Amino acid sequence: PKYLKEPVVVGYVQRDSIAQKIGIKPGDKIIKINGYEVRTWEDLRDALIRLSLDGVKETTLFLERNGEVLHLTIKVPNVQKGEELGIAPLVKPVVGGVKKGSPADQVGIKPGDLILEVNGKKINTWYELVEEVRKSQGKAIKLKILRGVAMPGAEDDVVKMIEKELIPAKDPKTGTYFIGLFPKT
Amino acid sequence: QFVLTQPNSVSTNLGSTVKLSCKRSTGNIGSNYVNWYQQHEGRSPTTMIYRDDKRPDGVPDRFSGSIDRSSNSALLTINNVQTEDEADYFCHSYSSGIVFGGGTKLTVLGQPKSTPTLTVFPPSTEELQGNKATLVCLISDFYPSDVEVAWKANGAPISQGVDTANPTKQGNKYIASSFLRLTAEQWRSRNSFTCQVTHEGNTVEKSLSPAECV
Amino acid sequence: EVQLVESGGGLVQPGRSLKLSCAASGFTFSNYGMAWVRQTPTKGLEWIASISAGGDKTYYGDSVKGRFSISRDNAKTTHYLQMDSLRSEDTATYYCAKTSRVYFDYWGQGVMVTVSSAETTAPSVYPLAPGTALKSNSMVTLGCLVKGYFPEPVTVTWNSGALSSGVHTFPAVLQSGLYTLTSSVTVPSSTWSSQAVTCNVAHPASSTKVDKKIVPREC
Repeated sequence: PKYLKEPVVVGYVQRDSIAQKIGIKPGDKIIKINGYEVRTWEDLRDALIRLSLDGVKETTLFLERNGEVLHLTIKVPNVQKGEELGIAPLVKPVVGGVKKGSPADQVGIKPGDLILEVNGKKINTWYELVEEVRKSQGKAIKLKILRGVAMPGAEDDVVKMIEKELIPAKDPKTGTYFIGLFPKT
Repeated sequence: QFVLTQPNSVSTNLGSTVKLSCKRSTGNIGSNYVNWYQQHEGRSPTTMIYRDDKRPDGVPDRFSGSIDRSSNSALLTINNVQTEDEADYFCHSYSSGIVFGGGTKLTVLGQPKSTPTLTVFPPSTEELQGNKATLVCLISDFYPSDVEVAWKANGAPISQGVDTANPTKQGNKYIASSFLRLTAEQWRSRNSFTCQVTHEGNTVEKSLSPAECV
Repeated sequence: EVQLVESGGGLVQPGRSLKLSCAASGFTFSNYGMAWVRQTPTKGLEWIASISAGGDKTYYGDSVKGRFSISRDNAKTTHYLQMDSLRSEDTATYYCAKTSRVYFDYWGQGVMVTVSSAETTAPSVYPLAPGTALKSNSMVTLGCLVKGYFPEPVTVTWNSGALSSGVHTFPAVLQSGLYTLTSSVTVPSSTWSSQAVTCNVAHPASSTKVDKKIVPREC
């Protein structure tokens, strides 16, 4: 599990969840719940366990959104009855699969490529990429791509990122738009 | 008014000779005729040897029936046993009633080791409209049968609603299916579901993503 | 060729009646006496009934005493096995076999007879198509999901039974008294993209025959 070492930044907000109950935005950095120091995901997993093995039924939540700290109220889920908060970590927007003959294949997008920008808008999740193409109305959308792994002390370097121009084509049967990019499993 | 005695599990090497025993419990074995039957996986039984030692042509000329009067047993002798001889075998006799044996599952060893091929399927959109989501993990092309199957949710062990079938043979290699029942809510909950199969030490895994293409 | 086709199987509530049939063909039906054999997956093969060539003599296995009755119709060339006062211990696959003096020479394909209190449950049929990158791989595996049916069995055919090569039918899993299995075909990418691939699921107990075409997963 890779996600336990990264910070808790909410990617997907589950439907009919306790986090959605109190309206968590997809991109909140939880630093404090009740209590407990939340720095990585491992912290929150250990925190949710030690809030139900305590039997605490009500708690408060602290998160970072746009640089400010919020103080929201939230309900503790049970880790013995099969409950969770309802948040998934950053689904990092890296290309898993390229459909053969797709408008992305026609340009030269390979698997392992990380998409950074979409028409000059920075993305953080794969869902964010999906959303910014779902309403592309089939017009020319441009990506900024990071390709390959970088060596230590060079990942923070300002490199010449390859920008590609795509044309989202239609679906033969249904009639939707697809650029032909599958997520990394 | 008698039962026949058959070994349940019998194993032989490929291209060997196997004698299958059918011992009569009580009474003279010669006094009544003994009939052998072959039954493949789920298929109908076939006449192998009737009238003690007589054989219906068409069935390979390597099966032969035998009655050992001293031991009070019946013998099905399969010379140069092939893979197509791997099946259940039932001996059969009568007096005033008709009684069969307990069954013999002749398992042919000699096939080289093969590592499973995993095929994974997400839930259909037709199913998702019902708040139900079943993951399908089909494991094929492996020998032998003994496998250990488990599911992982984001690399976290999950044993909640896991349905794993008993591996049973097909072509010349075993196949087994695996299932994980989840809610449509639980499906979008994670980002990667893994199917973990352990076979003869080796462990092959394949995964399904709820997040889809764009 | 000798043909023995059973009929009249499925679910029947304990203590109630069920009549099984076996239509013979390919031989002189009157010249040969015939019988019935059942198979419990645990207990094995059990002789149930016999009948003489004329139909004079009716023999029965002492496994079941005076509950069943055999009868033959040498006009229609058929078996009849009335089964009254049933129990869950009678749940087996029931074969009809022709005799040749000293043995059974030919067997039917049998019918699964289930004696259960529970009601027959119609299965759900769902297509299964890869959600991963539809690669240039000259092979692809598609499957049909059969969820929640009672009782055994079911049979799946692909393109009405056209596609036979590269088909695997996986065993049923029993969970909460409902069966679930998957059948899968393996055809090239040239096949799936051009022509249609459909599975034909049939369940006798619920008398259902649903067909579902496997369509590529869109987003």
